[PDB]
Amino acid sequence: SIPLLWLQNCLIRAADDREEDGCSQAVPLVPLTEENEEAMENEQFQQLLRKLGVRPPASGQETFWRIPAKLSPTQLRRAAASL
Amino acid sequence: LPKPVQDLIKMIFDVESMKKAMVEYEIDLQKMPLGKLSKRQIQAAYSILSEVQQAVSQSSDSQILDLSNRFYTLIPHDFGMKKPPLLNNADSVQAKVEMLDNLLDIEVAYSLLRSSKDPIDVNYEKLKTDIKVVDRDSEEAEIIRKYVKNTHAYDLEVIDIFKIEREGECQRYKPFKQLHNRRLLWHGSRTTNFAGILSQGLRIAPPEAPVTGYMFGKGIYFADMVSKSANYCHTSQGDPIGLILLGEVALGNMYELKHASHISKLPKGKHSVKGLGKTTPDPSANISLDGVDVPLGTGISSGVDTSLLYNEYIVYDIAQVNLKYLLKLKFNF
Repeated sequence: SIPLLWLQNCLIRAADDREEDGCSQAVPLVPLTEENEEAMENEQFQQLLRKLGVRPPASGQETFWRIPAKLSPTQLRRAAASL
Repeated sequence: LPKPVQDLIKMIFDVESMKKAMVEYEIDLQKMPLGKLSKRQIQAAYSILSEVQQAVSQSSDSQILDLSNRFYTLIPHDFGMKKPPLLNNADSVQAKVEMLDNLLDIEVAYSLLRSSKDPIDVNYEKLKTDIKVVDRDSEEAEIIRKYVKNTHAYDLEVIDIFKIEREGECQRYKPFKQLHNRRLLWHGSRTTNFAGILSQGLRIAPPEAPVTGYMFGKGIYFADMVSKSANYCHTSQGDPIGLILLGEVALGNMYELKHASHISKLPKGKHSVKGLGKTTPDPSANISLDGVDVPLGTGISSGVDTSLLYNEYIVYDIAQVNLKYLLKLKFNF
C-alpha cells in the first residue's frame, strides 16, 4: 500500500509534468526506499505495472521501470485513479 | 568548426588508430580486418566468455580447450610463436571481456564512418553531439584545471577542454536531477572509444557479457581522481595524448564496498556502488555547483580495511549519467 501510494503519486506527477511541459519524455520509477524497491521486484506488483502501462527496464542498459512517453496525462490519471 | 574541435574529430575517427589498438590486443588484423568486425561476432564472443565463466566455477581441460578454440575462431588472435593461451580462469575472462568492450566501441566508430561538405563536418555530425571549446580563461576552465591538478610517473597538462552535450541526453538525465548525491566525476577511456561514447553515450556491458569480468559487475565506472581515470586512457610515451570525460553522476544511495564484488543487482534502496579507496580528495575543499559536488581537494588519507587505492563509483542504469566535459590531456613522462 505504501508502494501503491508512491506509484499513484508518480503517475500523477508524470501527468502534471507532461501537461505543463507540452512534450513528454519517458520517466523512470526511481525507488528511494528498500520497501518500494522490494515492491518493484515483486511478480504481482510488476503485473500491475504492466497493465497500467509501465514498461520494464531495457535489457542490459537499465534497471528502472519507465513510464513510456506515449502515455497521455489522461491515461496516467486514469491508471492512477484505478488503484 | 574551431581548430581544436577539428583535431578532436580527426583523432577519434582515426582508422589507423583503431587498427593499432586491435593489434595491441593481439588480434589478427590480416585474418580479421577492421572492416569485418561485427556486433554479432562480439556478442557471441561475450557469450563464450560467459560459458568460460560457468565452466570455471564448476571443469575439465578439454572443455576449456574447446571453449578457448571457439573463442579464438570467432575472434582470431595472433600469438606469434606461442601456443594460444587457454581461457582457464577468472583472470582470462576479465582480460577478454575488457578487450571485447573496446572492440565493441571500435566497431561502433568504424560503422559510423560507414563532396557535400568537409569530411570533418560530416564526421562531427555523425556524433550527434554539440562540442564547444571552453575558453581557457573562464571560471569553468579554472575549476576543471584545479580538479585535474589537485587529484593528480607521468605529470598531467590540460590541452583542450570541450563542453559536450549529447542529443537527447539532457532530457534522459533530467529526472535523476531529482535524485540526491550528484557528483562531477572522471571517466577515462582509450581514444579509439570516444566516437562510440559520444554517439551512444556511456553504456553497460551486455547481458551476455560475463559479470565476473568486471570488478564491480556490469555498470558504468567513474573516479574522483584524474590519475585513477588516466590509467584507462592507456597512453604511452610514443603517443602522449589522452582523452578523459567529466560526467555528472546521480549516485543517490551508495552501496559502499571495500573489495571487488561482481554485483548483478544493487541491494534494495541503493542506487550506486562506491568502492572505498585509501586515498580521497580532501572533503574540506569540495565545492558545490548547483547541487552538484566537485571533489577537487588534493588527495589525503581516507582513513578507511580496503584493497582499493582510489575511490570508484559505479551506476547500473545508463540514464544516471550526463556527460559534461571532454578533456584532451598531455601525458608528460
